[PDB]
Amino acid sequence: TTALVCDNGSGLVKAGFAGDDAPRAVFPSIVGRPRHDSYVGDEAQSKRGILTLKYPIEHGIITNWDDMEKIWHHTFYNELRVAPEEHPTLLTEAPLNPKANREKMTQIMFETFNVPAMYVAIQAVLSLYASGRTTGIVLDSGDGVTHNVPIYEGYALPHAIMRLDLAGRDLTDYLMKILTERGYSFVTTAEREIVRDIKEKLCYVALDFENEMATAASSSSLEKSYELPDGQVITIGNERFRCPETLFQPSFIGMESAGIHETTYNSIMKCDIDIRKDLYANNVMSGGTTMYPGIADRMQKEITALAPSTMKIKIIAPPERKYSVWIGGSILASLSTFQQMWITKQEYDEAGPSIVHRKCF
Amino acid sequence: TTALVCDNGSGLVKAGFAGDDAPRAVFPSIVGRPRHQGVMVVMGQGDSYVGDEAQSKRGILTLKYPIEHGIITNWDDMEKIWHHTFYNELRVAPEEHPTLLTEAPLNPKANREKMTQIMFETFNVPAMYVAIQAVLSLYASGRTTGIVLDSGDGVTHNVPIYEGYALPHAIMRLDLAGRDLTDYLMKILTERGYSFVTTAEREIVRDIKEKLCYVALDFENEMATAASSSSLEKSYELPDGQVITIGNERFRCPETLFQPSFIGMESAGIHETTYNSIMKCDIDIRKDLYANNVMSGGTTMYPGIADRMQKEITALAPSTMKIKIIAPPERKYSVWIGGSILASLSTFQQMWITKQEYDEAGPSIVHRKCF
Ligand SMILES: Nc1ncnc2c1ncn2[C@@H]1O[C@H](COP(=O)(O)OP(=O)(O)OP(=O)(O)O)[C@@H](O)[C@H]1O
Ligand SMILES: Nc1ncnc2c1ncn2[C@@H]1O[C@H](COP(=O)(O)OP(=O)(O)OP(=O)(O)O)[C@@H](O)[C@H]1O
Ligand SMILES: C/C1=C/C(=O)O[C@@H]2C[C@@H](CC[C@H](C)/C=C\C=C\CC1)O[C@@](O)([C@@H]1CSC(=O)N1)C2
Ligand SMILES: C/C1=C/C(=O)O[C@@H]2C[C@@H](CC[C@H](C)/C=C\C=C\CC1)O[C@@](O)([C@@H]1CSC(=O)N1)C2
Ligand SMILES: [Ca+2]
Ligand SMILES: [Ca+2]
Ligand SMILES: [Ca+2]
Ligand SMILES: [Ca+2]
Ligand SMILES: [Cl-]
Ligand SMILES: [Cl-]
Ligand SMILES: [Cl-]
Repeated sequence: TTALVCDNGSGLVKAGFAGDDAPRAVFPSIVGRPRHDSYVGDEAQSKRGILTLKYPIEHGIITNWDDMEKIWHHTFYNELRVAPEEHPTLLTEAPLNPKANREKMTQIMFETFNVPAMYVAIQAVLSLYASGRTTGIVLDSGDGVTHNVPIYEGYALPHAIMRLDLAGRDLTDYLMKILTERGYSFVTTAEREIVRDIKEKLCYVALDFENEMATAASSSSLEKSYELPDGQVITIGNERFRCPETLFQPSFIGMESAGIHETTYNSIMKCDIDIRKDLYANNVMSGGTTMYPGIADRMQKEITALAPSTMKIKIIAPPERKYSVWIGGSILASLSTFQQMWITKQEYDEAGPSIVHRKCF
Repeated sequence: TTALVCDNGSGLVKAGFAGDDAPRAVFPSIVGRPRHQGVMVVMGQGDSYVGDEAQSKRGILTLKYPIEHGIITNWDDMEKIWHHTFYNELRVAPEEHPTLLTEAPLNPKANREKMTQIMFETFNVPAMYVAIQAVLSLYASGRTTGIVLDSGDGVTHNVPIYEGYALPHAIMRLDLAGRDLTDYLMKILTERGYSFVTTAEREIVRDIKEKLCYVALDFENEMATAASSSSLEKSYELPDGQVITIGNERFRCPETLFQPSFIGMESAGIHETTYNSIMKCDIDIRKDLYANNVMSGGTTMYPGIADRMQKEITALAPSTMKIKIIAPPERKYSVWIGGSILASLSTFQQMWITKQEYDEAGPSIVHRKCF
């Protein structure tokens, strides 16, 4: 009688029962095995010394099915302590998940997990119903990828979704490399995890990258100190923003592509002139990486400089945009009319994978 | 490239091209099969006739309707109809156009499947979609929430739709429609000393029905005026050349939509069922339902029937509530129009159930629509 909501992402797996204000279980989307029968989640973490951690979900898409099965096995039985052949499951996916991909996912749930019924929703679309809209422009910047999904009354326009392969994780590797030069150690997978913390605690986006990269020399009351688990301390400079900035200047990491602000545009324009007014009016921030302070107003500015002088622009960055996707998953699956949207195990048996394709949401 | 919108009804088939304000083709849903001939010899099988082709030689051929009360009971004859609809009426190649098919509220899934299976197998349509008549009659009136009244020739469904979705449990199906009303006006005419009984005579009473008949507000306030004055009718010149006049009978006929007692039935009246529906719904929305009532169907074409409802229900529902009766002038084809609109829209491209899909999934796929 109680459905499940499992938002598996390149970095974190967000699980929980529908109708709950937040994901109950939240663990790393990793899977370890003897460095040469297989550990997973927060457990695998504590055995890094003798393991070889692999993220199954790569850039939002599933690339290692054998390990995903284990993540889901662990997600049901260990993390949630529940019976899969007893609960309707809602799984999220990434914009443009290749048909084949999704077809597989559906099969595994039935064939190998016996889900009574299930459904697959688009991460992006969900964050939107979580913000409270059916039409808009979503920005999903997490660990794996960063997408911009434009949605007209519930339907995301595939012809205009932009995929920026830089995100949260990538930002850490950069935060690292800019701390080796300002004199400091850091370089192993284990250490990588501490950068991720500084990156999550200090770093912030700035309005004027230059009127802030100048204050660097002058004052100094713009930075702070970080007490690492080693007891040793560190002082951080311009890095506090020369890091998230990348999101806007994918040059510091080489990359190539346009900044998140630009693509957010380069997408809106790939849409039909009619909806545009609403798409600029409803810009939704979603995903962990969209947490750096100032990223809100920064975007705000940076794009109104692309947009027509005659057009309202509203950036929406909800406080819980960290678990945004999950929430909408929860909400949606608790909705009355969704009931008839699930895909029964029976319907599966007769029709097969494919059926999981036409949805509506 | 251009979608086909075919509305299959108990008595008439409305088929046309998307984007048109009216169905190009409208023929009767029947098939003629030269009397008896249920033995060997006289070989050749005599073949069958469909549509207008039929009638015009009916004398020596028995007619059967494939759609009974809105549901398809004879696939064989139906196929034929569809064939005729594409090649002989619309004059097109079913393999080149996507088709939108209408169904009756609560159409048996088995059917929908058979229906979808036949369209893809015996016709090779590039893609199709099945819509619920009522819903379309609603989309065409310009709403996504309200209660629709579909009184056609073989059925009078009463469907409550909210935001584009029909509410199953809250649907009333009244096995009483136009065809019935005809048989009746035909009975009370031999009560005023007359004839008419051959299937060919039925067709004229139907003409007499659609021409004079009307629905008076208060029944026993007009019936009186019947015995009093006489300025309540007129006369009609049939082929016979002769002439007939019908007092009382003009309204005493459609009054069955309200007083099913008149022919037995024993089912509450259309005005009643309409209530019993709004009731079975969720109290939170009954408000939005009473203001969005929609008349749709050939039988909803009587003059005055509009206001007879305005009255007949206000009397049954909470005084504290504005009621609205929306009876568009086209309700005669409304079902189609809605579908025509539908088929001709961007957001719909997704909705079509392409063959490629049917090819890998089968009938079972024509169930996930959400409109
Ligand atoms: N408060 C914060 N400030 C900045 N970055 C944060 C914060 N909290 C989490 N993050 C970052 O956002 C990234 C994570 O997001 P999310 O939880 O959005 O990823 P997923 O959903 O796990 O992955 P994907 O987005 O690739 O599908 C993390 O890798 C982390 O570096
Ligand atoms: N102007 C009119 N006045 C009265 N009755 C009419 C009028 N026009 C049509 N009808 C009656 O309504 C019936 C037709 O409706 P419709 O076109 O509603 O039927 P269908 O769609 O053919 O059948 P069904 O809806 O029962 O499945 C006709 O067969 C006729 O008896
Ligand atoms: C609180 C937390 C959050 C999180 O998002 O973890 C994800 C998952 C994690 C898996 C690998 C590590 C060793 C194992 C366990 C980590 C546990 C908890 C870490 O790899 C990330 O760290 C990467 C690396 S660098 C970055 O930017 N993302 C993001
Ligand atoms: C103008 C017209 C309208 C119509 O709706 O016809 C439909 C179809 C028709 C088919 C049978 C007849 C003999 C053959 C051809 C008729 C052609 C046109 C008839 O049988 C109905 O008449 C019956 C009889 S009485 C009634 O209520 N339905 C409804
Ligand atoms: Ca995510
Ligand atoms: Ca947890
Ligand atoms: Ca779409
Ligand atoms: Ca009809
Ligand atoms: Cl990596
Ligand atoms: Cl708001
Ligand atoms: Cl009959």
